Amino acid sequence: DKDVKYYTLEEIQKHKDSKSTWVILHHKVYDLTKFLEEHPGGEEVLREQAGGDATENFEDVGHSTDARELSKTYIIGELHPDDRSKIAKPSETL
Ligand code: HEM
Repeated sequence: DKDVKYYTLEEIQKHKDSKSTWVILHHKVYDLTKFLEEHPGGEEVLREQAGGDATENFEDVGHSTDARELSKTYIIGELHPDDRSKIAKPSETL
């Protein structure tokens, strides 16, 4: 796809603080900071795995599919292709 913006981990690593907490899931990054007081799970959970792969931490609670679609709302961009291939692959790979 075009237009969309591709972010890298090296960058996200920056916004790894409460002020700006990001999380990568399903080879896709989203805005957690905005979904800090929206997540029916809490904040610590997110922070716990802020600016880092939370595939397991995500699939652990087998996030409902409705979430995979809800995320769209709180979308931010995509995760660099060279980044995803940096840690095998966050959630699935095929
Ligand atoms: C790394 C990040 C995340 C972690 C670690 C996480 C963890 C969890 C956990 C453990 C639950 C259960 C309640 C709790 O103890 O918190 C839960 C539920 C839920 N989470 Fe997350 N979550 C994350 C990100 C997200 C995101 C981005 C969304 C939305 C896009 C989301 C949407 C939901 C919803 C809707 C529920 C209720 C599950 C149900 O469908 O029954 N979560 N989450």
